[PDB]
Amino acid sequence: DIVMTQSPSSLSASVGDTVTITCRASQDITNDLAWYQQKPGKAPKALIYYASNLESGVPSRFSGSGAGTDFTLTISSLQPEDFALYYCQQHNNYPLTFGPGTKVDIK
Amino acid sequence: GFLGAAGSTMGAASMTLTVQARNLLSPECQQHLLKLTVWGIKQLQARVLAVERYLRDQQLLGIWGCSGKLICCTNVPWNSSWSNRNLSEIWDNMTWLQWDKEISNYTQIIYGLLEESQNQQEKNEQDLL
Amino acid sequence: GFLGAAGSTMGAASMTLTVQARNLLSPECQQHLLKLTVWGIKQLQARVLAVERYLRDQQLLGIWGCSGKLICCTNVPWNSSWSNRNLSEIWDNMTWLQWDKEISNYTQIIYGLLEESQNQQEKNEQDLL
Amino acid sequence: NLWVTVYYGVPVWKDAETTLFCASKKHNVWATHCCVPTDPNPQEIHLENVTEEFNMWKNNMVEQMHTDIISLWDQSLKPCVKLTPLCVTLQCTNVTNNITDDMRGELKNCSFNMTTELRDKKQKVYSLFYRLDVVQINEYRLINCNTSAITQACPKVSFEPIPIHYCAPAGFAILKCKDKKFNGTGPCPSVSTVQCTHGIKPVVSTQLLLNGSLAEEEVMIRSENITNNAKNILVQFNTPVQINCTRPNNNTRKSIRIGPGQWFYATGDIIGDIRQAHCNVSKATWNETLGKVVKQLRKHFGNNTIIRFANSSGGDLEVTTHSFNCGGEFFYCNTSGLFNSTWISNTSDSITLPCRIKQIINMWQRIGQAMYAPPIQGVIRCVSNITGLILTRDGGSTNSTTETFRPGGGDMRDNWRSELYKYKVVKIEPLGVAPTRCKR
Amino acid sequence: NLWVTVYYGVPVWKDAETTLFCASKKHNVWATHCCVPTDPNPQEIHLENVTEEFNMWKNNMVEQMHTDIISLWDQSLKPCVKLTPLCVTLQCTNVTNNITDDMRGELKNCSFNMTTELRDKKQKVYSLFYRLDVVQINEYRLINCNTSAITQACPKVSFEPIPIHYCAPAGFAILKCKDKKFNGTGPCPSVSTVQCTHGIKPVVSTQLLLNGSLAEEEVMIRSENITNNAKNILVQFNTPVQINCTRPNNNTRKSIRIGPGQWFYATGDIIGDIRQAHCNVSKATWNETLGKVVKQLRKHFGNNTIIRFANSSGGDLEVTTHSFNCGGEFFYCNTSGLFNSTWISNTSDSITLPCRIKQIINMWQRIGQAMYAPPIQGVIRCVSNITGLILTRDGGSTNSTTETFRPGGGDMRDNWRSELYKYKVVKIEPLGVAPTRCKR
Amino acid sequence: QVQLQESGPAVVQPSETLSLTCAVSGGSISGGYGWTWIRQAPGKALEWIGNIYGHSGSTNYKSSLKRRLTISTDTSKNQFSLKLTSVTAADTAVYYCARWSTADFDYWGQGVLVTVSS
Ligand SMILES: *[C@@H]1O[C@H](CO)[C@@H](O[C@@H]2O[C@H](CO)[C@@H](O[C@@H]3O[C@H](CO[C@H]4O[C@H](CO)[C@@H](O)[C@H](O)[C@@H]4O)[C@@H](O)[C@H](O[C@H]4O[C@H](CO)[C@@H](O)[C@H](O)[C@@H]4O[C@H]4O[C@H](CO)[C@@H](O)[C@H](O)[C@@H]4O)[C@@H]3O)[C@H](O)[C@H]2NC(C)=O)[C@H](O)[C@H]1NC(C)=O
Ligand SMILES: *[C@@H]1O[C@H](CO)[C@@H](O[C@@H]2O[C@H](CO)[C@@H](O[C@@H]3O[C@H](CO[C@H]4O[C@H](CO)[C@@H](O)[C@H](O)[C@@H]4O)[C@@H](O)[C@H](O[C@H]4O[C@H](CO)[C@@H](O)[C@H](O)[C@@H]4O[C@H]4O[C@H](CO)[C@@H](O)[C@H](O)[C@@H]4O)[C@@H]3O)[C@H](O)[C@H]2NC(C)=O)[C@H](O)[C@H]1NC(C)=O
Ligand SMILES: *[C@@H]1O[C@H](CO)[C@@H](O[C@@H]2O[C@H](CO)[C@@H](O[C@@H]3O[C@H](CO)[C@@H](O)[C@H](O)[C@@H]3O)[C@H](O)[C@H]2NC(C)=O)[C@H](O)[C@H]1NC(C)=O
Ligand SMILES: *[C@@H]1O[C@H](CO)[C@@H](O[C@@H]2O[C@H](CO)[C@@H](O[C@@H]3O[C@H](CO)[C@@H](O)[C@H](O)[C@@H]3O)[C@H](O)[C@H]2NC(C)=O)[C@H](O)[C@H]1NC(C)=O
Ligand SMILES: *[C@@H]1O[C@H](CO)[C@@H](O[C@@H]2O[C@H](CO)[C@@H](O)[C@H](O)[C@H]2NC(C)=O)[C@H](O)[C@H]1NC(C)=O
Ligand SMILES: *[C@@H]1O[C@H](CO)[C@@H](O[C@@H]2O[C@H](CO)[C@@H](O)[C@H](O)[C@H]2NC(C)=O)[C@H](O)[C@H]1NC(C)=O
Ligand SMILES: *[C@@H]1O[C@H](CO)[C@@H](O[C@@H]2O[C@H](CO)[C@@H](O)[C@H](O)[C@H]2NC(C)=O)[C@H](O)[C@H]1NC(C)=O
Ligand SMILES: *[C@@H]1O[C@H](CO)[C@@H](O[C@@H]2O[C@H](CO)[C@@H](O)[C@H](O)[C@H]2NC(C)=O)[C@H](O)[C@H]1NC(C)=O
Ligand SMILES: *[C@@H]1O[C@H](CO)[C@@H](O[C@@H]2O[C@H](CO)[C@@H](O)[C@H](O)[C@H]2NC(C)=O)[C@H](O)[C@H]1NC(C)=O
Ligand SMILES: *[C@@H]1O[C@H](CO)[C@@H](O[C@@H]2O[C@H](CO)[C@@H](O)[C@H](O)[C@H]2NC(C)=O)[C@H](O)[C@H]1NC(C)=O
Ligand SMILES: *[C@@H]1O[C@H](CO)[C@@H](O[C@@H]2O[C@H](CO)[C@@H](O)[C@H](O)[C@H]2NC(C)=O)[C@H](O)[C@H]1NC(C)=O
Ligand SMILES: *[C@@H]1O[C@H](CO)[C@@H](O[C@@H]2O[C@H](CO)[C@@H](O)[C@H](O)[C@H]2NC(C)=O)[C@H](O)[C@H]1NC(C)=O
Ligand SMILES: *[C@@H]1O[C@H](CO)[C@@H](O[C@@H]2O[C@H](CO)[C@@H](O)[C@H](O)[C@H]2NC(C)=O)[C@H](O)[C@H]1NC(C)=O
Ligand SMILES: *[C@@H]1O[C@H](CO)[C@@H](O)[C@H](O)[C@H]1NC(C)=O
Ligand SMILES: *[C@@H]1O[C@H](CO)[C@@H](O)[C@H](O)[C@H]1NC(C)=O
Ligand SMILES: *[C@@H]1O[C@H](CO)[C@@H](O)[C@H](O)[C@H]1NC(C)=O
Ligand SMILES: *[C@@H]1O[C@H](CO)[C@@H](O)[C@H](O)[C@H]1NC(C)=O
Ligand SMILES: *[C@@H]1O[C@H](CO)[C@@H](O)[C@H](O)[C@H]1NC(C)=O
Ligand SMILES: *[C@@H]1O[C@H](CO)[C@@H](O)[C@H](O)[C@H]1NC(C)=O
Ligand SMILES: *[C@@H]1O[C@H](CO)[C@@H](O)[C@H](O)[C@H]1NC(C)=O
Ligand SMILES: *[C@@H]1O[C@H](CO)[C@@H](O)[C@H](O)[C@H]1NC(C)=O
Ligand SMILES: *[C@@H]1O[C@H](CO)[C@@H](O)[C@H](O)[C@H]1NC(C)=O
Ligand SMILES: *[C@@H]1O[C@H](CO)[C@@H](O)[C@H](O)[C@H]1NC(C)=O
Ligand SMILES: *[C@@H]1O[C@H](CO)[C@@H](O)[C@H](O)[C@H]1NC(C)=O
Repeated sequence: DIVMTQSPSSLSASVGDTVTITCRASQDITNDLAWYQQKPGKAPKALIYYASNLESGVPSRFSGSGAGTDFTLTISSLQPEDFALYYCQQHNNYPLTFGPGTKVDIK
Repeated sequence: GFLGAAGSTMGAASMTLTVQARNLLSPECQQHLLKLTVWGIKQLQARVLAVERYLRDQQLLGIWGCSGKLICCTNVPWNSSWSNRNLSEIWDNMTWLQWDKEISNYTQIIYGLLEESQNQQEKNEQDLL
Repeated sequence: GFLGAAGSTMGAASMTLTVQARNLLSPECQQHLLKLTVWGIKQLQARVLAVERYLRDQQLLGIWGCSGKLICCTNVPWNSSWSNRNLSEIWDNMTWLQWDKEISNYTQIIYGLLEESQNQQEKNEQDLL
Repeated sequence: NLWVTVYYGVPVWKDAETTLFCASKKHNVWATHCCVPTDPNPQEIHLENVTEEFNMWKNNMVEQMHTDIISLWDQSLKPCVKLTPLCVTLQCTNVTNNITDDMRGELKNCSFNMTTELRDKKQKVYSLFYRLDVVQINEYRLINCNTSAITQACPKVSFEPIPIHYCAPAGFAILKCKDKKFNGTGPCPSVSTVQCTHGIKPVVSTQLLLNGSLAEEEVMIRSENITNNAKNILVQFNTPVQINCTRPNNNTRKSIRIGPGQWFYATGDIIGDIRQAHCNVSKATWNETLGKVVKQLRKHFGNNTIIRFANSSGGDLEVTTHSFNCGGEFFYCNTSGLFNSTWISNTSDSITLPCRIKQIINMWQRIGQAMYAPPIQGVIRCVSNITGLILTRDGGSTNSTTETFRPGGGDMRDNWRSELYKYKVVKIEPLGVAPTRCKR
Repeated sequence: NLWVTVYYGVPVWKDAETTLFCASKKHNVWATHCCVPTDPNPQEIHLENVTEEFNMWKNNMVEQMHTDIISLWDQSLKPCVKLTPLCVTLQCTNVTNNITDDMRGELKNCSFNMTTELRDKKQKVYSLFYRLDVVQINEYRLINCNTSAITQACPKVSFEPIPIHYCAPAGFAILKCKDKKFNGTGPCPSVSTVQCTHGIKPVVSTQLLLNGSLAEEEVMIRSENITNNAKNILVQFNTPVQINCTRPNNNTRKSIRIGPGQWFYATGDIIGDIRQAHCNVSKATWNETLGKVVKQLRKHFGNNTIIRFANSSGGDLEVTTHSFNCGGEFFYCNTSGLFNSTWISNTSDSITLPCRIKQIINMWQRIGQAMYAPPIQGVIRCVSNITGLILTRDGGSTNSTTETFRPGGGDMRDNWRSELYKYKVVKIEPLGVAPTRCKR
Repeated sequence: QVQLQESGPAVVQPSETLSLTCAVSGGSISGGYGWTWIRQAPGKALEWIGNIYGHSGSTNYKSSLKRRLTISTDTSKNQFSLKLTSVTAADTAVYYCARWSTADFDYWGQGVLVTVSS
């Protein structure tokens, strides 16, 4: 299996801050990575696909990049509605695998 | 029922040699190929080539003294330069596809030696009587 | 490497039988012969005839019990009328070309006898069991 | 300790370059071409492991189809009429009767002096023609007269693209790649051996691939080199798009004896109104389909770049239009109405494609030849499955602004490799050696 | 006790469908077609017992001859003149000079504008023609112009029906039925094996079979189904009937260059009187012969029924007349003078059959083609052996009154099965097993 | 556009079979999409279970569940479902259905929290 991990496990931030989290693969997955925003009580919203492409309905403050094993999710101008858990997953091969998630808290 | 052994270890696959060897010789078209005869040429060429390949394999087995049966010992010492490997490393762990690659460049060495082993054996029998 | 033995004495040349026997089955044309297909016919005829000749030799060796190996004793007494010669006069002094001429007219006599020797031998084995 | 031991019937192989058999209506050329039956083919043998390497861009089965299909076509139509004598000065006017506006100037009404069966008599005959086959002098002549005497395809020869299967000859086997979403190259982990491939319909087209297979899971975009704008991109859809094409106008056909056993088929007067041929593509289906294509396409493009689809600019009908044959007639439809979009990289009922037809068809590039398809009486109704696309990149300097992509033509090899990518043929090599602890 | 023992070279066989070799003048097509020699053929091996089952009505050797003879014929005459340009309006009058009354209107004298070797010049030429080849316009045209460009059979190609033998390929053998009076089907008790059949002359005819073999003992009447009026009845005579045919009129031949190396052969003026072609059949011989046929025929008919012979009513020359080729010319003779009798079922010197000839011959049904036999100079004298007949039943309601029987045509298969009924080809199957009391 | 909605037992006893149905509205079950089951154990990261295609079956399962897990569709109700036999305590999770397209899950349902308990 391709194992995904994330760092940090949690992040503290203020509104307006630019924050980033890193997703790491145990195997090279070229660019087959997707990012999600999960809020308590709900299924996650897709944010980014193929490492860097923004999904529809996602604000322009969301961006990211990466390749192979190292990928970064960047949220500029972090908003109060963005204090959510973020997950990355690989879909390079089966089983589809999700990382542990990074919880972003508000200072 | 045919190539399913191509991934089995060489040892296990030794029991399917019959399975693969037996497939080597495996109206309307009857009139079609007699017109627009280029198609007839292609079919004849295919049939002839299959025969030629078959016969060359039989000729090699003949010259080495291995005509008849699928497995024969030829008394040529294995040179552990062709492959410096243990039988437990190759018969039990490698497949024939892997093995064929492993020693592909000694094919002609071995075949020449096999021809001579047979030449000596026939000579010896004729000399005895 | 091929016919250099054709002048050696028959005895000496007995060591090259492999040398001659092994040569019996020895793009662009690929498209040329599919057009102006008379050329394709000539090539197919040549290939087929080589095969037929090969098989007839094998069939003769089969029927005489000499299929396998290049030299076989058939237990048919040599009739010193076919050739009233000593072995030191023919194996040591004659070449195969000379010999073939010497007994060319007994080819069919010997072959019929060889077929019967084998018929008797197979019968005897089946009768024993 | 060990001696050479010879093993015969060893399950190994090498890449092959060989000729496949073909296997299977009275008049259909493929039906009569290969009579070799096929149907009871549960002959697929799963191979554990193996992991065979494939390369569809080098697949010689595609090359074989190209050569054999062209040959069959030519052979089938070689013994037909050979309408050399039709190449004369024509006296023409336009058809101006029960017509629409989009057909003005589309049809010509031409009269000429045709030969009769006796080599001393002529007859005055006429035929209607499409303007695409007729060229004005400085009076008109048939356009092919510039390079070729043309023939008349036999009315008794059918080119319905019935599927055919290919089968390997003894000594050879076909390895099928079952790796779902195999892009087309590399170490396919799951393979099986077949003697015969599945059936493939020898459909001829440009731009849009019709009636082929669909992707097993998701839309597949593949190319020899995705960063090379000189390469074509083949797109396989996982769902069909329904396209309904028609030729309105109830046509009739004349039969003119031009010589002693030589009949020419002319187009006679049209029954009812004269209207333009066209194709109907579901709007929503097309939209969804391209949406899936672009979502997949983005795998190879910069973040949030902007992707567009565009008009197939180029120099000829086989370059810029969607050519196909249905109902026996050759259509050249305008697909600019399909390839017109911007995807924004952030977004939330019938497209009608006008279409023209022709009779003097060269088929495969070439300079000369051409088959003059005879007229078809009545009307034509065709419903096809769009199963895929052939597209190219612009390859310009990048300042964001991604390619606006265009559908296009090419030779027939690209319409077959789209199916043949699953198969490779190998030569069986049963003789080999290994050390064994034995002696005679 | 017993184990499987394999025996190879086992003397057994199965029915075969194979291709026979053919075996055997400079110009004769069969002489040049198969050079494979035959003569020293004491290769007949009597088989004791066996009792092989034959069915001549299903004999695939007949089918092979049909296919190969037609092919040889066409191949031999394909590379000849191709007289397409002869198909022009002709200006004709009748030949009215040294003629008899039965020839009035039989010959036409036609003039026309023929091409010359230069593509700018014409020549005025003429030829005499038989009315059967020429059709009036509303002026005349050649009759074939309705369907076909025709050729001119090469004067250097000979169709003399020299006998040929057929021989089986290795792996096959031919079983000959020696059962005297074998009707054609069933368990023939006395057979022998040959590699090659006897020679058969490929003679083409309708109604009367010429120069074939004669029955060894008595007249043989055979049919696939004697009670089916849809089937032909083949009659083999045990004695020949002599028929003397002639074409009077000493003819000459012109040679016209119609193109650069293309020569046409026209019929020139006739030397001496112009008389009708005809055949002479011995009266007594014919009477005796039919008497024998009816005595045998009665085996399948009611007691003392009344049997008659009648005129060959039908729609065409190959249906109603006795066609044959002799001296190089094609004859169509009126046999109504032969098939005219009542046998009463209680009864106790030259019949002349008028005959016409033609040059534009289609040979084997077909729609087009046709070979324009060139003229033969001088006169023709032919003597043939009538060896058999092809007849049909009326099959009406029975109130006594037996069929009045008519000779007729059919395709060539029926003129060969009459000889081929003696042979069957089988495949040798040398490998088999049986239990034996032995082990390795 | 597309709305997914899960339903089925909130509590399944150990050893029993869990059956969850995800209704599809706003689109067709028969389209070229991966209908996917995913579960999030309480206190844990989200885990993929398996999927099925609307136009082709051709499923994908986590291998560890293949002997217990069946995924299938019913086109007459425009729905897909998850069938898991022999459930155990470790299978407690909130199960969600989702619609997979190319590189991501475009649509999600609400989920069913399933407890495995006598
Ligand atoms: C993708 O796949 C689709 C699906 O197969 C395919 O479309 C199909 O194309 C074929 C061929 O163009 C269409 O078949 C024709 O259908 C018409 C209509 O007949 C209907 O009614 C009869 C009544 O029993 C039904 O049996 C029949 O199925 C239909 O319901 C037929 O008339 C056609 O036959 C004539 O033309 C043939 C040409 O080769 C002749 O061989 C045949 O003998 C018929 O000819 C006779 O009639 C002619 C009429 O003028 C006359 O001129 C001739 O001299 C002769 O008398 C034929 O069966 C089929 O219906 C299409 N399917 C659909 C849904 O439309 C797509 O083409 C394919 N796409 C591509 C790109 O390949
Ligand atoms: C049933 O079986 C009978 C018996 O065989 C058969 O009749 C025979 O048919 C053949 C062919 O039609 C006849 O043979 C022709 O005979 C004439 C007459 O020549 C006589 O004198 C010479 C002198 O030495 C003798 O050798 C000869 O036997 C005769 O006695 C010949 O002239 C014919 O040869 C010419 O035509 C051939 C056509 O292929 C040419 O190949 C050949 O070179 C000759 O051509 C030359 O002369 C032509 C004359 O105008 C000229 O035009 C050419 O350009 C060229 O110069 C030929 O030998 C044979 O006599 C018949 N037998 C009888 C008894 O009449 C029946 O036909 C057969 N029935 C059926 C239905 O098949
Ligand atoms: C294409 O051009 C040809 C040539 O002009 C058109 O055919 C012509 O049509 C007219 C009217 O149908 C024919 O006139 C006929 O005259 C006879 C005289 O007695 C009359 O009885 C008929 O009722 C009719 O009026 C004319 O003969 C005919 N010409 C030929 C050569 O057939 C043709 O209709 C044009 N087609 C189109 C689509 O415009
Ligand atoms: C078939 O018709 C042709 C055409 O009429 C006949 O040929 C013609 O025959 C006459 C008489 O033999 C030829 O007349 C010649 O005129 C010259 C003039 O000086 C004279 O010297 C000759 O003695 C002779 O009278 C005429 O030229 C000739 N025509 C051609 C084209 O050759 C032919 O005889 C007819 N055949 C039959 C069987 O009726
Ligand atoms: C293909 O590889 C698999 C392993 O990945 C081989 O599986 C072996 O199957 C035998 C069957 O009894 C087991 O005893 C072995 O333990 C299996 N191997 C392993 C590593 O577990 C399989 O045999 C290989 N090829 C073929 C053609 O079967
Ligand atoms: C061809 O003839 C020559 C003699 O003319 C043969 O030569 C013999 O070669 C062997 C080699 O050791 C000598 O021992 C013999 O003494 C030679 N013969 C004579 C007469 O001296 C030669 O072998 C013959 N043919 C071939 C094919 O070698
Ligand atoms: C068929 O050929 C005739 C003969 O050449 C053409 O008619 C001639 O056309 C010219 C043009 O000015 C006239 O001067 C002649 O008087 C016409 N002759 C006759 C007999 O009509 C005729 O147009 C040709 N027809 C077609 C349809 O091409
Ligand atoms: C199909 O996918 C395979 C991946 O499984 C691609 O192969 C990789 O290509 C890159 C190119 O630099 C190599 O670095 C990888 O090592 C390759 N992987 C393997 C397993 O060999 C392949 O190129 C793709 N083919 C197409 C036609 O897109
Ligand atoms: C490509 O899309 C554009 C935008 O929709 C099309 O242009 C519009 O066509 C409609 C048709 O009635 C007009 O009403 C609009 O005014 C057009 N827009 C503009 C800016 O002129 C364009 O025609 C499309 N091209 C194709 C080939 O379909
Ligand atoms: C060969 O062609 C010429 C030229 O057409 C034909 O002769 C013409 O016949 C017509 C008929 O009325 C006359 O009006 C012409 O004056 C004739 N011209 C000449 C130059 O003679 C001639 O009849 C044709 N010949 C044959 C045998 O068909
Ligand atoms: C040839 O004669 C044989 C007789 O020897 C016919 O065969 C008989 O046909 C009748 C038909 O009902 C059967 O009842 C007999 O049993 C058959 N006899 C044998 C020995 O099988 C045969 O039909 C005749 N064939 C022809 C062509 O007339
Ligand atoms: C017509 O039949 C007679 C009688 O069988 C044939 O004459 C026989 O021909 C053979 C040929 O070798 C001779 O052996 C016989 O002696 C001849 N018989 C008589 C009575 O002479 C005659 O050849 C046949 N004619 C044709 C054209 O076949
Ligand atoms: C069939 O036979 C009848 C009877 O002999 C033929 O008719 C007779 O022909 C002769 C010929 O001179 C006449 O004298 C008789 O008067 C005819 N009889 C009658 C009743 O008219 C008849 O012609 C024969 N048919 C054929 C085709 O030969
Ligand atoms: C025929 O087409 C030409 C093309 O422009 C047009 O100018 C001409 O007027 C048309 N003729 C008729 C009768 O409409
Ligand atoms: C005919 O050939 C000439 C050759 O150059 C070409 O210029 C012309 O355009 C051609 N005719 C047409 C209609 O294209
Ligand atoms: C094509 O015709 C079929 C016939 O029922 C219809 O259902 C389908 O929607 C049509 N497709 C288009 C694009 O009109
Ligand atoms: C296709 O997508 C475009 C994207 O903006 C949209 O505007 C258009 O209405 C869509 N067409 C259909 C048929 O949904
Ligand atoms: C992704 O966006 C950043 C934003 O500046 C840009 O620099 C980068 O080149 C983009 N990536 C690609 C591959 O275009
Ligand atoms: C030519 O034959 C026809 C046929 O009836 C006849 O009427 C005409 O008088 C004949 N001509 C001559 C010159 O006899
Ligand atoms: C020529 O062909 C037509 C076609 O029907 C036919 O009616 C006519 O009779 C034919 N000519 C002759 C001489 O038979
Ligand atoms: C045929 O000619 C031969 C020549 O001698 C003669 O004996 C025979 O009687 C003739 N036959 C007939 C029917 O006139
Ligand atoms: C033929 O038989 C009939 C039967 O009555 C007889 O009248 C006739 O004279 C016979 N002919 C010959 C030539 O004997
Ligand atoms: C034989 O004659 C009798 C007399 O009445 C008749 O009934 C019977 O049907 C005849 N037989 C045949 C087969 O005609
Ligand atoms: C033979 O000539 C007679 C003469 O009256 C005629 O009635 C008969 O139909 C003709 N038969 C054939 C086959 O030509």
